[PDB]
Amino acid sequence: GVPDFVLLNQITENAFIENLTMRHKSDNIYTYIGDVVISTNPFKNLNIYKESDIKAYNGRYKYEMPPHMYALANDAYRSMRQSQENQCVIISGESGAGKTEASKKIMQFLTFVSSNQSPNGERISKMLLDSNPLLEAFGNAKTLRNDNSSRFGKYMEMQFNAVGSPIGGKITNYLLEKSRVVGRTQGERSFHIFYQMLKGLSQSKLDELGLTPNAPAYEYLKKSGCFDVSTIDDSGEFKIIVKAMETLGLKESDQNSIWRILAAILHIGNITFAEAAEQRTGTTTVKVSDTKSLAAAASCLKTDQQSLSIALCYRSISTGVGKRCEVISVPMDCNQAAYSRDALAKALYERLFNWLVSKINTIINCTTEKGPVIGILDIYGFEVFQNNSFEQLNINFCNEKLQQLFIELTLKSEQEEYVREGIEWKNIEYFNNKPICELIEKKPIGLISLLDEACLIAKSTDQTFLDSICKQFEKNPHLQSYVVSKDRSIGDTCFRLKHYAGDVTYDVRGFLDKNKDTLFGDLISSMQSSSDPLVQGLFPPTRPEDSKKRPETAGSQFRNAMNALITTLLACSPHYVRCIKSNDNKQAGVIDEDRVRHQVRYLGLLENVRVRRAGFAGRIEYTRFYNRYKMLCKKTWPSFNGTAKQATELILQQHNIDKEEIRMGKTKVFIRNPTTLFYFEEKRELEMP
Repeated sequence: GVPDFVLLNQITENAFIENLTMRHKSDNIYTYIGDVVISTNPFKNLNIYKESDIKAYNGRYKYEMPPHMYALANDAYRSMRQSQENQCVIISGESGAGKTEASKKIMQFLTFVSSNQSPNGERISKMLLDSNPLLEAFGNAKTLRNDNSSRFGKYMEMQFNAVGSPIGGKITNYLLEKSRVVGRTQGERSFHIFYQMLKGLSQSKLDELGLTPNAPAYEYLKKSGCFDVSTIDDSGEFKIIVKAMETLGLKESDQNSIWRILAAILHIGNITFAEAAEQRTGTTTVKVSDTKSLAAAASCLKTDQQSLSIALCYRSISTGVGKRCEVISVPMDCNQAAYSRDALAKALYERLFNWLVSKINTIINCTTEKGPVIGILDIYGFEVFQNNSFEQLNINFCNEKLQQLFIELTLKSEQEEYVREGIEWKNIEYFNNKPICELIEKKPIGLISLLDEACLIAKSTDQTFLDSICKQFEKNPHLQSYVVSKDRSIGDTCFRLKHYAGDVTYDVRGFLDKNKDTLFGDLISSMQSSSDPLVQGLFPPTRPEDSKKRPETAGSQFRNAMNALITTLLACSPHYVRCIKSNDNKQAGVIDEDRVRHQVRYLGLLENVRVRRAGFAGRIEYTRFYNRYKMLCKKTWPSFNGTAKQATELILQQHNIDKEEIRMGKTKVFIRNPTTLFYFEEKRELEMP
């Protein structure tokens, strides 16, 4: 027979893939690895999602029913039930590849288990389940790796009601990709809202916003050079977004309100410059002859057109116990001018979206009870191109922290729990804990510590900055380039950064202005002092979960954002969920060998199969091995003491077997070579006829 996976006729790497393929090819999605979930997203309806199935995975164990509930939860999720404490789940995988449908499993599992009666429960649950595709039409954009690419960090939180159902949850994001608005690769496309909005709204609505049916005319859409996409037809897709607008609770009144922000931005975006070499010598200034663009920019803000340009493009400070008189002038280069221009254009919309989703919950979130919180992680995925750059580093950097997370959990915090119980365990080949990859970019003498430092040294452009890396490193382990590693594939200006997976080379175009992020309190304060129910509203009640002190470069602000992600994950009891994509054609039956094999490769899962386990040939569990050879051993009956370490010893000591002949960890039994299985079968034969 040999069902499932842990009974393969030939326990090898090749057979593992062939089986896993046959599994997914036969509607067997969920798969286990020691005690970790591995699922996929069909992106459509399969006949395995009903009340019967959900009710089935509750009050049982893993070795009783097919893969879905993974006992690790039933144990851990119950381990804290002794302490009535809260949990948190983390999900990783390709961008927009159901991290939307992976959470669905958690929710569908959460309900019923948490619950029922209340007519105002299952009904409002519908609008909540439709909240996923809701937010995937506004903030999401397109990527060459995925179409439904979410463009905002999200750490959801699940609370509960007195009846059982949930009450609500909060949302938190970080950084937000904000270099796509001005720069991107050919073929790709910027945010959806800018294009889907055009091919839809009545021409009458466009003219009111001072718009013309022609992207090239603007700047926001000209910085790229592309306008029409071959695959997308926003003219028809627009009706799908509008159906989501009114259905939830975003009336045209609220819509126009939101558009008044973009209406301004589109009036501010037109502000382009014709390299003004005004200064006889000093530094080329920035002149705006076509003032109606800069005028319309302030018309929406209803601020002094003149003073605005004199108080932003020009920096000013005096000081003396009071708070200065702003007027003195500092015209600067185009790059810094464009930098300041964008710097505001991004953060202005970032705060809004995060405050918008909170107001979306105004007609959803409850405020009756306060209790435990089950968190769900969801962040941008590890994207892969045949040509990387800076914007990739930030995304790839998260994975370096994500791998550190697991090693901190499935290799450190968990191993310490083994010995805390006092059960047989010995440190089996522990591959580098890679804290070097963390120290290489945190404490003094580190990448971002050497990078962000260069971001401020404006006189250190890109070529000089490069030299501050090759010398600082290319000696420390786990980092190569052209010089040391004589490989022509690496340019003299580029370098070779080794992740925990493969190899990646980066360019340098725009590094500084894109990375600096430095946002002083000159572009921020302007809007705050404006007169509009939204302009100041986008800047919500001061200090939301982030106060301390305000005036300081954003270079450190973003550093705090990532630190707020790690510290809160260390001291807790996370849960692991990792998904794999079937194919890039959304086909139900087609398996791309190379692509799938690569995913299993660069994620280092089969290595855990040899580490998390221990590493050898034929493998079997303890839990699953138990309910199979029960009537073949002595003192291994329900009268067991409970102590595994003492139970396993009782299993072998009564049949006279040497200690070192076997190896016992926490889970999974380990007997080297097949012949030894015959040695066991025979040892039992010549002790009692």
